[PDB]
Amino acid sequence: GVEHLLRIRLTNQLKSLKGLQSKLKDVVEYLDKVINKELPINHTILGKLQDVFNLNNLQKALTVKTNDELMVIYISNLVRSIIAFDDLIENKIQNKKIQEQRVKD
Amino acid sequence: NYEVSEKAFLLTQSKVSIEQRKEAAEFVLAKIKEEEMAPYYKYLCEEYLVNNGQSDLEHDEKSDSLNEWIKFDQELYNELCKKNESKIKELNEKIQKLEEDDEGELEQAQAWINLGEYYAQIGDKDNAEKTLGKSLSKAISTGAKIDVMLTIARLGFFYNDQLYVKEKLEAVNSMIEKGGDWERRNRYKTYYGIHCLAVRNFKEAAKLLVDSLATFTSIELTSYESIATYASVTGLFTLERTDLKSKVIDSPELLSLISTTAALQSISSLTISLYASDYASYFPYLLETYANVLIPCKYLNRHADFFVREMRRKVYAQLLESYKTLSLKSMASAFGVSVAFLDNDLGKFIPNKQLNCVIDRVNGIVETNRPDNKNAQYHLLVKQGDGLLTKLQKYGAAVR
Repeated sequence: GVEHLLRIRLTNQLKSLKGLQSKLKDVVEYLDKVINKELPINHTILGKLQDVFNLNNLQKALTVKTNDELMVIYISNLVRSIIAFDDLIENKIQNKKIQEQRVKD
Repeated sequence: NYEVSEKAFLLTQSKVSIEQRKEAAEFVLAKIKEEEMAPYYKYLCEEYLVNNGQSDLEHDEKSDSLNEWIKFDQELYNELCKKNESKIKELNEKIQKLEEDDEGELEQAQAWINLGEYYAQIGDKDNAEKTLGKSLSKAISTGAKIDVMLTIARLGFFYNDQLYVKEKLEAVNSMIEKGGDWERRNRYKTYYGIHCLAVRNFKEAAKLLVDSLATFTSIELTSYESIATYASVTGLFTLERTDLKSKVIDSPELLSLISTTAALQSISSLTISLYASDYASYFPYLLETYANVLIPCKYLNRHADFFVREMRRKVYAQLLESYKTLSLKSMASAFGVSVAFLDNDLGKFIPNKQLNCVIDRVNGIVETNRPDNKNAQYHLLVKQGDGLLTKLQKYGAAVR
């Protein structure tokens, strides 16, 4: 109902960068307030903050294993190379249309 | 005409014994006194040269090799005109009277069909297909067309001509495609694969021989066990070892075929030794294979050395799959090869991309190359993947 009253891949990636700066701007502004001047009573929240950092924010220990996890990404390019060639299937069929137009002309 | 075709075929190459060409020459002179074999022997000297080509008395004047027994003496020389009067002057006048009296239709067609078989023994091929064309217009049902496709097939069988004969064999099925029973439907496809064995299309034509020879035989030209050696050698040649257990080694016809004669030594000695993965006794069975099977048989000797290059790489390839690493003392000190003599077999196979193997020249540890999870998904995908843009831009870049 609100959609009627108000009224792809690149746009979906635009919201990704907005979430990346959200990770940067939230931690820097908050952490700098606890440290340096005016230390509030804390270390109760700090236990939850560092709970995110343990698990380039995550793990470099899987770098050797990451290449095995990246294999699925390499597999996606195996078929996509033919999928890009599958566009030439219609591209070659559409060549018959214009060639037929030259015959009718 | 299979007797003179199979026995006199030894006139091409026989390195085994001298009496092989002599014993087979007796059947040539025995069968020629009844029906005329003259056009067959004339082509034997016109096909292969500087071997048996000098044995003919009159073609050009020559004498050579070991064979004085194949010739036309003063008897058959005078009989040359005697057979021509009976096969032409006598037969054509009887059929000519049938067209004047107007007796029957298919009976007159069978007269030209039966007469056309004599032109194969004459040696004039222009009148051979001409008489069959006269009966072609008179042929109504498929009963008269049975002997038509047989006589045309003899033109490539008797004269060994695979060029002009295959065009007429395909013209019968292409113009009117029926086939009738599945028996004849396999006959039109059998003659198609025969002329493809001359150009050596390998598993394409050879796969139909093991199916046809294991079911029905024409029985007019030869027997069941005489030409059975063609499917016995090509059975393990074309078919992979995986399916040899459910087809070759266990068969209703083949297992009863080995009891007929000992001249096969393929579906029994070679099949059991290959299924048992024992190459110690498998190799000495090949010693009597080429000699007593491939050489005497016609279509098998057309390949000869073409068999081993495919077979020699396959016998070791199946052994490499059963072990990660083998030992040189097993190959060099035991079964089929010595140390230094091993470089000749597997040395030329690997650069041809036929197989992947590693041999150690120090410790003597054979290593097998296993693609593991690669296979055709990664390496072979790049090879045949380039053919996508190769065949597309070949004739596509020029438009029309």
